[PDB]
Amino acid sequence: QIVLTQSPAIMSASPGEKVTMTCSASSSVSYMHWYQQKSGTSPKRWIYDTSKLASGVPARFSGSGSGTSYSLTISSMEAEDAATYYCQQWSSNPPTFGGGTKLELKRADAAPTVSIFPPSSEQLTSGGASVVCFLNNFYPKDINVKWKIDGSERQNGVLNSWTDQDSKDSTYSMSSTLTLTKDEYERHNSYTCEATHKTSTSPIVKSFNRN
Amino acid sequence: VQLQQPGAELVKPGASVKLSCKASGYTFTSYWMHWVKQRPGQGLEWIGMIHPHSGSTNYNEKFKSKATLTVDKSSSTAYMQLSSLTSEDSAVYYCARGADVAYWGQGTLVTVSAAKTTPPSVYPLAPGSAAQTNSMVTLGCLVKGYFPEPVTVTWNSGSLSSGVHTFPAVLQSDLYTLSSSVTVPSSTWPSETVTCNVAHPASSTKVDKKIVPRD
Repeated sequence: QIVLTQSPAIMSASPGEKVTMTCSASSSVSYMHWYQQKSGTSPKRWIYDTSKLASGVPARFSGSGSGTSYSLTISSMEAEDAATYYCQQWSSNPPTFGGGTKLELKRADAAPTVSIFPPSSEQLTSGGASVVCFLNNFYPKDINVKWKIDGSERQNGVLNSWTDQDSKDSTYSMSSTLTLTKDEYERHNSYTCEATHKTSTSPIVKSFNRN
Repeated sequence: VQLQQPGAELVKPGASVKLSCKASGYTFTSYWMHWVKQRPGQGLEWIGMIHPHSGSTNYNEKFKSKATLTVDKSSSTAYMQLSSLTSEDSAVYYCARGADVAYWGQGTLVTVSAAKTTPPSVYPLAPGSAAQTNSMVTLGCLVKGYFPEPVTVTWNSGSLSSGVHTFPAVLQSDLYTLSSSVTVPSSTWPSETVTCNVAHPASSTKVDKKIVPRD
């Protein structure tokens, strides 16, 4: 009952700039609430009663909230403000939580260094053999990571992982993998991988053919 | 005082489980307590609530069966619990209080899977001899074939400062797997001691496993 929804799912924004996201309901709703998770650890008491701020909230914030569609608005942006946010709803008989907006800093478009590492000694004494692309510290988020065994654009078998907003490096990194046996890898050759970034829509890649 | 709930929790599917939530020897039987589902990368699901004076429960429809709530007026604790669960029930749950307010608990992770305590398959990572043309070449420890989180990595121990990007576990086939990477100058590793202290507090292995090229 009463489903709530976040405006931009994700959102990149540089410091300074003003920004605003939105909740938008299935109903007329009294107060409205917002919480702010920062990945891994449970959300904090953030915005309540439509515009009342929990102490320790910086004032950069402002709760707009119109009967049925409500905004959340940041004036100037800081680093701290980097996080992810939701909207509560006291006033349905079963209380519901919003979509989840995610924030991140606009950074100077950076390309990614792409390291690839053929299967280790041991793995071969174990058959089911595997190969890693290691694409590091790059921005923005857009990334058509793809592999290509013998130029064949391999769909399945892939395992992606991705850290976010390197607290220090302020950018991402994403170790994808790939697997078979000894067999059907002896199989194809040209065991290579390519990603595609926002900057360098002229595609960059690290390849492999050994033997 | 801010809420408390225990370590981490793990399950065999189609089974039950008792999850705690302790509070102060006062403020206790007065405060409306809820529970919330979050499944890594999930939004938020309100399960029922329960009152400590009365002990009145109120499950959210789409859980009424699976879940049940209760309390112990004495122990200043409120045990919600759940039975017969899926690799999909597998999530993190927290209780909380507060009028307009909130002040949550540190949450609790729960894992619905089928194997048990696997020590990991620990392979290292060296390039096709400067096949990655850079003045500083990249390096990695792969930690495949495991199931009891969490796994910890340190490179030549906690010797290594930066460019030490470590990845999150990608569970699959009921088996956790994750891959870390370091980067260093074509001055460094070529001819220097670089172990990686891969480790496990389940199996208790310090599989401290060194790295050089040549395959």
